Amino acid sequence: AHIEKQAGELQEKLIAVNRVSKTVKGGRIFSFTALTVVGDGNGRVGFGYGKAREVPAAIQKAMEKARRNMINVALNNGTLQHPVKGVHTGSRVFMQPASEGTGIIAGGAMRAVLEVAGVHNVLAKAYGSTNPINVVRATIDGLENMNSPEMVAAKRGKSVEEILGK
Amino acid sequence: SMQDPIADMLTRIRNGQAANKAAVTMPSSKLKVAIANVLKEEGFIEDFKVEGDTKPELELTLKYFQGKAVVESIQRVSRPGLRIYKRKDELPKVMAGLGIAVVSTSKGVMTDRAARQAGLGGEIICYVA
Amino acid sequence: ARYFRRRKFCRFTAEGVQEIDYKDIATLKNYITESGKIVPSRITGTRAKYQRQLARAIKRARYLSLLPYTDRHQ
Amino acid sequence: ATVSMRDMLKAGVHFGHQTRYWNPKMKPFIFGARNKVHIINLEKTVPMFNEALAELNKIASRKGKILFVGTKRAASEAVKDAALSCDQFFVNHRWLGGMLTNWKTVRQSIKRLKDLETQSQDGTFDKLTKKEALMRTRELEKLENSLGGIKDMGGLPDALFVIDADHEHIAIKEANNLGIPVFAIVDTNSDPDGVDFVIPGNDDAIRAVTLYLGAVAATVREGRSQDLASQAEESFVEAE
Amino acid sequence: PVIKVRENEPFDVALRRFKRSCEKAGVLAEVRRREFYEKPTTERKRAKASAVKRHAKKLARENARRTRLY
Amino acid sequence: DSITSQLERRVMFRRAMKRAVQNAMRLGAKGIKVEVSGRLGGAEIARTEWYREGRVPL
RNA sequence: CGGCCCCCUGGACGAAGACUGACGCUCAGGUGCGAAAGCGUGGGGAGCAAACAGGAUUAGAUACCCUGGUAGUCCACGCCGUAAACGAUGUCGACUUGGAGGUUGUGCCCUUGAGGCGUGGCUUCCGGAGCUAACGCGUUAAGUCGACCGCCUGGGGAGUAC
Repeated sequence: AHIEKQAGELQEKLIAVNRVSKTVKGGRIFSFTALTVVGDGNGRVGFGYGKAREVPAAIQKAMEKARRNMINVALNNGTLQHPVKGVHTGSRVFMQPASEGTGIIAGGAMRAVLEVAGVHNVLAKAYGSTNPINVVRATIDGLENMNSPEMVAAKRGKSVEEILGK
Repeated sequence: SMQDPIADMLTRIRNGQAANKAAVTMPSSKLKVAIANVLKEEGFIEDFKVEGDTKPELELTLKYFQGKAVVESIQRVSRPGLRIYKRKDELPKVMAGLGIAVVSTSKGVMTDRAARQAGLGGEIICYVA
Repeated sequence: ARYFRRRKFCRFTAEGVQEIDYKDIATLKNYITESGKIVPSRITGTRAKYQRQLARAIKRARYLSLLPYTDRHQ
Repeated sequence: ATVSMRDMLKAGVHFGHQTRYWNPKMKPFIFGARNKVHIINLEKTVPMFNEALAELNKIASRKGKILFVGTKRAASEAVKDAALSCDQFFVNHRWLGGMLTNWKTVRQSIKRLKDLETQSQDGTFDKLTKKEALMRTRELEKLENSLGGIKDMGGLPDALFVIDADHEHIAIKEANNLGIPVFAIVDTNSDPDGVDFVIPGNDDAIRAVTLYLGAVAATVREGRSQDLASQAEESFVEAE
Repeated sequence: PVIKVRENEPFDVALRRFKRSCEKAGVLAEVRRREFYEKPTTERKRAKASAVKRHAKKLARENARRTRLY
Repeated sequence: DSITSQLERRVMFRRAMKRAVQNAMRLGAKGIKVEVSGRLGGAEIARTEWYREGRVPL
């Protein structure tokens, strides 16, 4: 939709779902919380934390915040040449340029998440907090600056940005 | 007090770009000129000047693309006490060659691609990210 | 016309009165009430130097009975 | 036209004040103080004012809907006057938070207002008790005042006309997520930072702020007029 | 601290405000407590602290107008 | 009657009440309240939930 | 670091003219060195006070509160320098939009404004680029960095053991 990458129909990658209440002043919260990541395999910055009165709405709200006001990010399937050294809120990730010929190893739900995120081959092991919410931020904060250049003139490319910077 | 002068050149390039400054000045040296030429042509600086009959002095103009900063960091890797030397076959690859390593060979300061192409090694001076 | 340098009412709205002299009683009384005590600097908006040398001077003077030291001597 | 330099000097010789406080990131367009009053630098303003108005004209030909936002006691008549007619919208009994992001809700509350105004004047709700009618008569007044100069607005606006940023920072932020170009008039404590085109000014002196806005408003509104006459010619050609 | 300074026209009620200029303060205020030497330097010296409220107050007058509360 | 059947038949009921409220306001009237009880989801406590929307005077 | 003063003496702040010309940085060990009270002997000792009594409180002056009341507090010299040794933040140095207050060297000004502008000084409010979990910092960093040092690696038990 709009300024978004060439996804076709939506990814519906639900990682978690929960229900939270203080129950301090007028009974419990009936509302649910939801975690969803939406990519396209080619690179997106889509990540959505949402909440609603009930579970169907919590997930659908969370997915809506994951597909609106997202830039397309233009990496070549699973290969990327310029990641960022990811930090997001104490949860730390460390991607580097890499073959896709080697495959991807990751425990828990992360080998299914990294693939729809399109950043799976470049990833290397996390450190810091192991919260689900901020560990998957590899394709969001790890692309806040990036390129994946295919031109043979790649080292005169930054030269090309400089004479436009004059 | 002054313990690394290519680190001081670098932080001036970094901070120059963070404060939107047009030019950045410091004392000059032979290493600083040989680098500033490789930096001009690969456009990691825009231009430079050299001046002073009494003592030499270095004037530089920053890298842009659109008008606000586009270089994340420029940091030195071989330094006072951890000098790092690389052979011809093990010269690094910096961001699939979208970035540069600036490389002092026995034949001078050049990029890692011309250093590889001669088949020399040497001290690998400073990296972009 | 140029270079007047302290005619009157110029630099500052309140004058610095004495510094460190303590043999005149009336120069001191510019910052001492009849109740017999020194004024806070906050209240006058004095600058701190002229007040600091005066603290010293007012005490040199107090110890020689050129002034009353204490309210019980009014 | 040269006219953009004439309004800017005639207004700008107020030099502001805003006591001695101000903001360091505005520093270039601030001339040094004459005894603890701030002075605006006009000479640095003449490229600025000319940059801003030239970009206004190009969106004149593109738009149906204008929003004048940022209103205040000293700015109310100038914001009323800047619109002149019902293709240009303005809020003067205040902007409220989410007036564009939740426009769904605004179009519902306009539909409530115009419904109770035709009921009220026909007499339709005046039955039962006088209390039940009077608490309604008052809420209808309150809608009538709040919405009066925006009630007809058929859609989301093309541009944002900001006359002060100090108190209306949310309106700027949310226009940016809606991807709308901002045209800003800033005081000394506001920043030039983070918005697309600036007029450096000051928020005091009711005589300057009536004129800055009048120049800006004339530009877009009369831009649309001459573009509009061209637009007509261009379409009647298609059927001939 | 009825204050020695004489009130214009004498009366049985002292005009205690109009008499005092800097009296009781520091001198007859710290009654019946253990006297410290240097504590005032960190305890009392809140001049910096009061200078912030005076700036803030001079800022907010312009800003209530800009909000249209005024 | 229509809502009670879902529960009767051990169907998941994830949205069912929320759609009851929605279809009723889509077919007419000015407001609805629904409150559902009977141990929701199979909980071993009493567990109610409810949804009111539009105007429902009490 | 505070009566006031003198005797002995440091370090810092401005400013011009001149001089030498990496003579630099950091620093285990190290010698020297105490806020406060501890403390040995000589000189001295008004009030307050651990302790101790008794009152009062809620069963502990030694939880809470008061009154008496002793070593102490005070000085000279002499012994190992502890802590909340800090904007809880090592050092020194290079670099990064500034405005204004308190207040000081000093060019200029009804020095008309503890003000302005010109340029340094500590000190303090304010917030940008950037950084932070959060408060918060931001040219006196918690920013960009530089070198070298100190120091930490789950809690209790242990700041003791050894």
